Parts: sequence; C-alpha cells; structure tokens
Amino acid sequence: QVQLQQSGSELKKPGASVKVSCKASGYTFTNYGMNWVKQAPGQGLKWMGWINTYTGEPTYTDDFKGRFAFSLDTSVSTAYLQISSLKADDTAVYFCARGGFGSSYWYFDVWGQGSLVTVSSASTKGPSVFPLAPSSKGTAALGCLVKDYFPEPVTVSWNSGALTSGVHTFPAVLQSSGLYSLSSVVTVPSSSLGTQTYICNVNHKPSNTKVDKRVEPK
Amino acid sequence: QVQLQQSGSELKKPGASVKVSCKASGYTFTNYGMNWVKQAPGQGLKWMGWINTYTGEPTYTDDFKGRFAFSLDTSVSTAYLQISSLKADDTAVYFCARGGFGSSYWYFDVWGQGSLVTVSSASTKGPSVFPLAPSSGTAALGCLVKDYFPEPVTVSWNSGALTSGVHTFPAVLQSSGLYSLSSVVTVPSSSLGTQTYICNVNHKPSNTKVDKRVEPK
Amino acid sequence: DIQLTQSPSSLSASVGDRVSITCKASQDVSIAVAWYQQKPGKAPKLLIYSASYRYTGVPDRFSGSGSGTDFTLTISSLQPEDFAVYYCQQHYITPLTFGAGTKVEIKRTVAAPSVFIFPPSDEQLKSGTASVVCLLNNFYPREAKVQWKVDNALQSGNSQESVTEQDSKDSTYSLSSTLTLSKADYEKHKVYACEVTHQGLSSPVTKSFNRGE
Amino acid sequence: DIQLTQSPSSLSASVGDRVSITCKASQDVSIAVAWYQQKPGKAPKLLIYSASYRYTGVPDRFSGSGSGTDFTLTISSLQPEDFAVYYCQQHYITPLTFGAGTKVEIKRTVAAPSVFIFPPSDEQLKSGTASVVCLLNNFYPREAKVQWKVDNALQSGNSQESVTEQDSKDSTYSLSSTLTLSKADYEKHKVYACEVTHQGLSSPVTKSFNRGE
Amino acid sequence: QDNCTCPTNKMTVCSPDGPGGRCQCRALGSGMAVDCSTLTSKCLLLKARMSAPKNARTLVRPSEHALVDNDGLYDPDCDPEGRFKARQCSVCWCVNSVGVRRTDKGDCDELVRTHHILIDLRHRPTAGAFNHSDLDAELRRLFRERYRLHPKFVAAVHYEQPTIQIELRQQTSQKAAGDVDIGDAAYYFERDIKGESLFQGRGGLDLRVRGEPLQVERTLIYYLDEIPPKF
Amino acid sequence: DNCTCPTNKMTVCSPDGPRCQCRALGSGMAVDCSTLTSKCLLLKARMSAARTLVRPSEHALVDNDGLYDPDCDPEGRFKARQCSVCWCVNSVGVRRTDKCDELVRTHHILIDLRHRPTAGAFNHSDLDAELRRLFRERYRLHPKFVAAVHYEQPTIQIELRQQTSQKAAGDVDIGDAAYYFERDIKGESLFQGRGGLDLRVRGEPLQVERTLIYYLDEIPPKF
Ligand SMILES: *[C@@H]1O[C@H](CO)[C@@H](O[C@@H]2O[C@H](CO)[C@@H](O)[C@H](O)[C@H]2NC(C)=O)[C@H](O)[C@H]1NC(C)=O
Ligand SMILES: *[C@@H]1O[C@H](CO)[C@@H](O)[C@H](O)[C@H]1NC(C)=O
Ligand SMILES: OC[C@H]1O[C@H](O)[C@@H](O)[C@@H](O)[C@@H]1O
Repeated sequence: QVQLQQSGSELKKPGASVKVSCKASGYTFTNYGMNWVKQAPGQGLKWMGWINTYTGEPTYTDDFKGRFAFSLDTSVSTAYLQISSLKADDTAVYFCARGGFGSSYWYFDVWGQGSLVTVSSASTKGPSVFPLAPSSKGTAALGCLVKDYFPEPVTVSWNSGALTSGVHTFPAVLQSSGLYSLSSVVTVPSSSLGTQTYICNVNHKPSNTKVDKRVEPK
Repeated sequence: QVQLQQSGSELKKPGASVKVSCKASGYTFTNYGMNWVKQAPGQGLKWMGWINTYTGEPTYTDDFKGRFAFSLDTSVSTAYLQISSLKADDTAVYFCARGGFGSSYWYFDVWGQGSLVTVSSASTKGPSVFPLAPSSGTAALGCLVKDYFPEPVTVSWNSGALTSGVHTFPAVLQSSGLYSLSSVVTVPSSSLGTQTYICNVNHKPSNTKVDKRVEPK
Repeated sequence: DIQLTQSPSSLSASVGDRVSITCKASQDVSIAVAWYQQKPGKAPKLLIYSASYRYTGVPDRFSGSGSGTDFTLTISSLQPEDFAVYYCQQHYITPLTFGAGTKVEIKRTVAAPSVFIFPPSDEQLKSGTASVVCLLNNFYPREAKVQWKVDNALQSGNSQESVTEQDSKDSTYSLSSTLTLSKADYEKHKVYACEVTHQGLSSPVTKSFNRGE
Repeated sequence: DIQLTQSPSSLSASVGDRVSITCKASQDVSIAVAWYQQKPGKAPKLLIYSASYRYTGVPDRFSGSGSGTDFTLTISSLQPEDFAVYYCQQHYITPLTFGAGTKVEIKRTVAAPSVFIFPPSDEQLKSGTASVVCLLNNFYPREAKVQWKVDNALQSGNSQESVTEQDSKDSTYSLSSTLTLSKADYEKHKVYACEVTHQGLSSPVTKSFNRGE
Repeated sequence: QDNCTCPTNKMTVCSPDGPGGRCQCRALGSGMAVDCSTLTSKCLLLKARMSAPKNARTLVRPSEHALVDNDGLYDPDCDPEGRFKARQCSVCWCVNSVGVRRTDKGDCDELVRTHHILIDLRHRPTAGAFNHSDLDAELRRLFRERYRLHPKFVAAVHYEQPTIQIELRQQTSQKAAGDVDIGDAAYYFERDIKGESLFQGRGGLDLRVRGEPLQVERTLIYYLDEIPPKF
Repeated sequence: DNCTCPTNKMTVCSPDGPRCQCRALGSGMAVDCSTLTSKCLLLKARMSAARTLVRPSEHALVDNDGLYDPDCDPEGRFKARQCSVCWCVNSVGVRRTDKCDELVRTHHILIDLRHRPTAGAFNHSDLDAELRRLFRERYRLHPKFVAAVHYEQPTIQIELRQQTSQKAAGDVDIGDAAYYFERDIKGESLFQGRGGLDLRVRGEPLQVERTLIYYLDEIPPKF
C-alpha cells in the first residue's frame, strides 16, 4: 500500500501563497527523494526540482526557485510545495513523485494524484446562458452558449437528461476577462424542429446558478 | 509527538493466545529497536527481548522463548507481542519501549503506556458485600467486598458525602481466583446512634450495585 | 539543460498496430531514459527506465531501446487501453527533463465536418457583447483550420477554439470557434463568415450570415 | 544474567532533602547503567544513561555517578513530584536487566496505628465462610507485623494483607489483615485475636473477641 | 544546467571558452582536455585529487612520520594517453594499469595490464530480501548506465548474504576503441561507494536492490594482472 | 544462562573453572572477558576462521600492506619481529622497517571518518560528548586517552593519545580500542552481546562512508 496522497484543489488570488502537501505512506519516507512536477492545463510535464528527504536539501531549477520552496516534515512523512507571489501562469496540477538519491534511480515510480492550483483575480459569478438557435436554412444543429462564469465547472444537460445522443459539451475556455465560457451543442433531425422542444439545463454550483433555456428557431 | 501507542487491556483464559500491538508515530520506525518489558502486578521490570526493526530479527531471553513471538508490520510502523499457551503468571502489564541497535543505545527513551493482560479461568461474578460493624472517641466501621471478578469495584460512602477518614484497600487476588477488598472509615463514636453509614459498591462488569447499611450490632 | 526532442507529437493507430515513439537527446545520456504513460486526469505511470528496463507490472508489449542520443519506445501491438499520452524523460544528469509528449489516438476513416454558424442572440446583444459561434461536428482526423471573415476582412486575435476528445462511439472530434466582439464593433459590419479547411472536404466550406437577417 | 542489587528498597525523605540510591552490578559494566522513574499506573521515564548522562528535559537536580560495579543516583533537592519508584538498568550486554526498585516516600513523624478487629458478619456466616478483619489505621512508618491467634494458636497461611498508599493529607499508611476460615473451622474455636507490632507502639497491641459475643 | 558541466568528471574546470563558445572542460592538476562523455583515466583522476587544494580548517593533518595500513597515496606520472607510466618514483617501483605497486621498491619494460578485478562488498544486514538474480541484473544495469562499462566485462556477480561480489574481466584484445576500462570503472565505483562521486550532477551511486537501499559497510578490491607481481 | 565473553566474540566459552572460561579462537589462550583483547590475538582469530563467494587469487594485489596471521607473545602483544621475509612491527602490528630490539609503542592514533550528509543537525559539542561516551563505555578506554575530537562537516576526527608512562597496568591500549572501533565501523562488532556501534549524534543515526587511521610511534619508523 505504497502511496503518495496529496492535498486537494486550491483557488488563489494573484500575489497569494499556497502550500501543497504530499503524504507518504507504506514505505520509509527518508529512503527516497521527493520530486515536484508541474503540468499546466493542456500542457506537458515539467520537472520543478526535488528534495532529498535524507539530507533535507532541496534542489531547484532555473524556472522554479525563489518563490518556490520545497520542505519536509519527516515526523509525519510529508513533503510540501510552497509557492508564493502566485500568478496566473502558476495555474497547473502539481504532482509529487518518488525517486532515488542518484541518477540511476532518478525516474519516478510512485506518484501522487496531483493537486490543482488555480490562480485568478476573478470572483464567483454564475453564467449567462444564450441560445445557439437552429438555422432556418436533413440534420440541424442547435446549442446553448454558457458565458462568463467563475470558477469551473458548469454542467449541461438537454431536456433534463432525456436528450443525450449527438450532444457535445465543449471544454471551457478561459477568456481574457478571467471568466470561463463554453458551448453545448446537439445535432437533431431538421424535421424535429418546432415539433420537439429543446431545453438546455445549466448548473453552476459555485454560484448556485440554475438556468433552463429553451432553444427555438428565431 | 514521538510516541508509542499500545492496544488495550486483555482478559484471557489459560491456554489462549493474545496479541498486543505497539504503534509508533512521530519518528522513523526502522531507525530504532523495539523492546518488550513485563511488569507483573506489584513487581518490578523484566526485559523480555527486542526486535531489530531494520533487520526484522527478534532476540528472546531464556524465559521468553517458544510461546512468545515479536513481530513487525513496518508498513504501518507497528510492533507486536504475541503470547500463546497463556497461564496465570503471564498476568502483567507489557510495555513496548524504544531503543537503539547496540548497547550504548540500549537505554529506553520512549515508552508505550503499557497493555494489561490478565489470565484467569474465573467467570464474571459480582461481589458479596458484608458489614464490618462498629464495635460495641473514634469508631471504625467498614464493608467487606468479597468474591468478585474481574477488577475493579468502586466504593463510596454516603454517596460521596463521606470522604474524610475513608480507606479503601487495594484488592487481593484470592486462591479461588476471585478478588476481595475492604473499605473502612473512622468516625466519631458519638455519631453511631444518629448518623447512618452506607457503603455504595459498584462492580460494572456484572452490573452489580449494592448499598450496604453498616450499623452497630 | 538536456533537451529531449520527442516525435511524433501525435499519432493515430489502430488496435493491433506496432507503434514506435522516439526521443532524441541533445547530448549523450548513456542509457538513462525513462518512459511514462498518462491518461486524462491521472498521474503518469512509469513504463520503462534505463532505456529498456520494464517497471514492475508493465506488460510485455511495451519495450524500450536505445543508447547515447536516440531512444525508442515500442508498443508491439497497441491495445484498447493504450491510447494515452507518452513522455520520455532523461535521468542522466540534473536537472531532469522531459520530452514534449506523444498523444496516441484511435485511427478511423476520414470524416468531413458538418459545419454550422450561429449569430449572437438578441438577448446577448442587449448586454453589450456579440459571440459568433462556428461548429465543426464529428470530423476525423483532428487537423482543421477555421478562419473568420467579417465583411471579407480576415480576423485575428479575437477568436478562441475548443475541441472535444475523441468520441467513445465513433472516434471523431468536434470543435467550436467563437468570435467575440463588442456590440459596437459587431454592428459596424454586416457579413460574418467562417471558413473551414479539413482534408475530408474537397474544398474549404464557408458558412455565413448577414447581421440582422 | 547480570544481577543488579539496588539499595535501599525504600527510603523516606522530605522536600528539599538530598537523596541517594545505589545500584551494584554483579560484574563490571563500564559506565553502562541507566536510571528510570516510575509513578503508579504509568510507564517508566528515563532519567540518566551511561551512569551520568542526563536525558533531555530531566531536571538538573538528578545526577548519576559511578563506573565498574557501583553506581549512584542522586537527587540534590527533592521535590514533591519526585516521590516515586526508581529503577536502575544495565545496558552493557543482553539480556538487559533491572534492579528491583527503590520507593522514595514522604517522611513524617512516627504514628502508632489505631487497631480494630471485626468478627465475621452473621450474613457472611450463613454463606459458609468467615472472614475476620484486623485494621491498622493511620500509622507511620510502613513496617508493621500482624499475627493472628485462634484459641491462642498462632495462625499461618490463612491470612492476606492489603496496604494503602501514603495518605494524601497526612502521609500515613493503613493496613488490613483478613483471616479466612470455613464456617466449620470458625465455629470450632472461641477466641480470635490479632496482635500488632509497630515501632510507634511501646508494646504490641492485641485486639480480640469471643465468637458469638 | 545553465553553465558548462562535465558529467563524467567533476575534477575539472569548465568554460564556455571553446570553439564557437562551446563548453570545454580541463582536468585539474594535469590540464589534459577531458572528454566529458566517458570515464577519465584513473591516473589523471589521482593527479587531480593530489592537486586538490584542501582547507583543513580545524582538522589536523597526519604527521609525516605516521604509518598507515595502506601503501600510501601519491601524485602519479601519467603518459600522454592518460595511462600510468610503468615506473613511479627518489625511490621507485613498477605499477600495473590500475596504479598498484607490483614490484619491490628500488632505486620497468612494460605496463602490466590488470585484467581481472574482484570487488567484495559487505552490506548492512537488512529486512528486505533479494536473490542473486535481482542483484546481478541491478549491478549490470548500474555498470552500464553509471560507469558506461559494457556488460560483457562484468564476468560474474556472487551473493552470500550480506556479501556481494563483482568480478570484472577485460583483456586488451576484447576492448573496442573507446571502450571503458574495467580499471577506471572500478575506481569510479570505489569512490562512489566511499561517498565521493566523481561524476558531476548524477547524485550518488544510491545502490538499491528492489528500490530498497543497501548500506555498504566494508569494501575490498583485488587486482589480478596479466603476469604475476615480482616481489 | 550460558557463558559469554562480552569483550571478545572470537572465543569458545564453557563453564570449566573452579566458572566460565573463554578461550580465544585460533590460539586457545584464555581470554579476560572484562577488558579488550589484544589486537594481535584478534588477528590470529580472524585468520584462523565460502559457499558461492570466490577467493582472490594468491597472485592478486591489494591497495594495502596485506593481511597476515601474526606471532604474539605470551601476554598477547605482537612479537616485535614478524616473518623468509622479516620485519619489525609496532604495538598495533604495522610494519615500521623495511623487509628487532624492542616493541615500539604507538602512542598517538588519528582516526578520520567521513559521514554521509544528513538532515539531523549536530555540532562539535555534540560529537565530542558522544564519541567520548562511546570510547569509555563501549571500548572501555579511560577518558584521558581521548585527546581531541575535530569536526568539519562531514569529516570527524578523533585523536587518541597514550604515552607509555601514562598507561597504567591493566589500562586498555589505544591501539586495541582503535581496532575494535575500526571493525565496528566496518559492521563487525568484536563484542558478544553488545549489538553494533550504532553511532547516533544529537539523536541522529550516522552512516560512516570512509575511514582512515594514522599511527604514530614513540620512536620514528626506520625506512
Ligand atoms: C552546539 O549545539 C548545542 C546543542 O544545541 C549547543 O548547546 C547549547 O548551547 C547553549 C549556549 O551555550 C546552552 O545554553 C544550551 O543549553 C546548550 N544545549 C545543549 C543541549 O547542550 C551548543 O552551543 C552548540 N555549540 C556551538 C559551538 O555551536
Ligand atoms: C528472485 O526473486 C525475484 C523477485 O521475487 C523472482 O522473480 C525471481 O524469479 C527470483 N529468481 C530466482 C532465480 O530465484
Ligand atoms: O533476507 C532477508 C532476511 O534475512 C534474515 O533471514 C532475517 O534477517 C530476516 O529478518 C530478513 O527478512
């Protein structure tokens, strides 16, 4: 039952600090190094550095030093990642990953589940929901635009969950305003328009926003 | 926060087995040895042996071989003591205690709280409560609390209003395997005619509650 | 730092295919190269270390070869559970570094997108903003170009795209492109057009509308 | 095994006194002797190791000395929290072994016991057993002898004693001696007497009764 | 690394003062240009160690009249190819290819090759269990990856708990051009075991058998030459 | 319950005296089990003691002077001359001439240890106190014969000093203490029933990576 268990998701304002924990269990903590790996949304893995748990010494990289600090509490077999002066480009999942103390053991066999840290100056805000109405001109497409909410996630269903085939709810995009937006679309028979009703059900639990938007030909 | 936490009290019949655990926290378990120390009731300390947590190897003494076994689960930083073929003189508190891996570190700096293991063939039995009546300016009177198992009983006088001059003796284990104690109190002999004296005896294992009036005969 | 050039950045393969992914190091790294697999939302899993050593429990179809600067991860017969992102890593010297990743995706036949354009709703316009949405539905492969024209002027910098993961039933992608303008800018122009280039289309497809029709 | 001869088995002292406890090892153990304190119901606490090294956090009024076979624990100015049992231990070789312990108790002036004898109750008699109880109340020091005679015959092997810990208010002890006989044996005899010897008594004290009086 | 390093030889000074500003590292105490992708010869490494500027601070130095259980250390003479010169000296002796004295001390027609090396390691007894198969695979991996020794030159691994043995064998005729010499791998391995990596940026040897670390308590190294020593 | 020899595990013990009697392996000499055994007799034991472990060739070279089975006198000291090829040795058995009127004593020993870097802090005060405790308790060396302890992380030095005039009858010799310590550091306790050295400093278990030992004689070597 060799395991690394990390702390949960974090949401911080620019300029704030965060401390991510990585608790080892099932093995002797000071027999292994602890490595920190960043993965920004949609991006690859980046090694931030590591801490030698036997000597207590951290090693930073050029890109992660200064306002990044690796520390330990060996009495509770835990490694910590502290990031100060947070900025939006710190938004990422941070993994801890176990390795050895020399290069023939500097590959990572046991990983934490990752801790998502999101940095934003945005305040909680529920979405506005707008129809993507089916064209008046076979197969039609229609949708709901779910604009300007924070934080993630929103969920979208159609006709209270009765309509699932052909639905695509897109991943949200972060807008330059700092608010998220997504669309959910569905393709249906052209002949069903006006004889079948279409309603998108949008839930944003952080703001307790619940919208049902009928989508009709204009 | 360096600590050793042991399992609770145990009550076993002769011939049975028991396993006592000792969970370490706050330090690296495999950097220290774990020692087992016996303390029989009213007696001193006897070292049973130890287990090397780094190699896993136990070392026993001549008196604790065969039906004693030290074991470990390093994945949960726990040491265990198992005793099989239990007999009555295994009744004792068993401590685990941390030390090093050679003799210049075989003093014990951190100890568990102890686990009491009682070995008896007796069955649960509530006490009989007999008056120690004041003899026909200070009088003594009391209650004899006889033939109960297991420990403890509690005794109060006049529901806790009388505490001055009360002595409740430690229990003795009789040859029957049942325990007995007395509780006594000295009072003004002038008070025997007017003050009522009741010993309140509680033996929770048997749900026995007795209020015994103690009066001159 | 030792740079790892991992190729290809993506590949489409069928169950049963032999898949090879290469990792070129910018200097000699002995045999000190590891490979990881990562699925969505999960930590990476170690496959191979020291270029060819399988980690405990890793199936026989994964193997690794190479030394010096050129390394290869081979999946001898791709299985349904192997569509994932793979990363190489060098463990020759500190700082440890990673390749940019290879996404292994499911091959299927080419499918052109169905294309749809959506004007902003009147309700949104009241709010001071116009969002125009172009939808590309159920296409394969992923590569697609979507360009916006507003009164025939090519737009740059004012659109964002979003793409689904391969559909679990038909293995296609769907994509939206959203053009965002202020109300005032939106009402300065009449014709809104999105043009879609995709290899399943013999010619690029335009969908368009006139503001206010 | 190395035997440790620890002396005295008990001592009485006042707050502020200098207290010395010795430990004699049956062979040379270099400086490998540790000392522990133990309070009722608690684990022992390490005070001193390697004869003279004070363990972290131990008050500096505890000190240790000695080498070879003879060792001494000294408490330079005894404090109320120091009334306890002390043990020496050798840590020269396995098996690790302990001295038998020294109880450090509170000194007070001599107090003779008040002595009381209690016949068995009629209620107990009808159940088949007779317990006769002799009570020694509030005496100091602990050393006390209690002897039973039944029709002037000294009893052996049929009594059990129990003693309290020092009283929290007056630092005395109390003690009970219980003589247990079958009802049949009890009714074979008339005079029951307990005789108490204690240094606060000029002469031994007898309490007695006639059965059925 | 942001600046130049020499992964196979930390006993170097590296400058971006090479052709086109490329990195160049030179050996301390000799000045020989060093190939930082292969092991440096033992002779040149010994010269670098002897040249090392120690600051004793409060440590004391052994007296010049003090005896040791060893033959003593010295700054060796190396040939232009980095090999030990056959003769080392005002008193002189012949050495084999690993720099060990193989004649009596006097006042040397060839450099006798050391072709077999036995490394005997006793590790601290541990609860973690492993067998010969595990140990053999792991040491072969470490010799190939860390020391860049071809596994064909690891002739054998032996294990009787808690003693590990590694046998290195290598005839000159078996060496392709540029192959690492067992004498150099053995020396880097020896220094790693004593907690002094000669690498730059590769951490310690950190030997593990099942990811479980081993602590070496005692090291013995035996050198067998192509002709017997002449005492 | 049986006879043991706490200061010398290289013995066989039997209850044969008037009483436990322990005899040294490889010589049979009776051993005083309350004090350290002479290095000379311990070397004879070691040399008088393989499964799949291979033995080195008789022609193999080593980076030391070579191990040998020494000649000891009836008090267990090295005989001054050791031998075809002969040489003089000092009291720790090291050769001090080239290949013998007296046995020259080694009166100063420098022990240089390098420890593995470790997270637990300690300083010279901690090391000095602990090493002095261990040399008195484990190695039975009187306190005055540890002359100095030095520390420059991660190197520890211990200087032992014991002039002939200052060594009382029965005192443990610094040369025997140093040998027992050297073997303990290499994971071979010569004691029976005392576990390992298990060095810990301010509570931190330490791992020694490298040991060097220098011997200085009351008369200089004649080479
Ligand atoms: C080495 O560290 C020790 C332990 O922390 C220091 O000892 C403390 O020193 C101060 C000042 O002398 C005392 O008040 C403390 O009581 C000491 N504590 C202990 C546990 O000994 C010591 O000063 C340090 N020495 C140096 C030279 O840095
Ligand atoms: C050695 O142990 C490993 C791991 O438990 C096992 O797979 C292997 O078969 C063993 N080999 C031999 C030869 O016993
Ligand atoms: O091989 C490892 C094995 O060796 C011995 O048998 C003991 O020390 C065990 O505790 C240990 O697990």
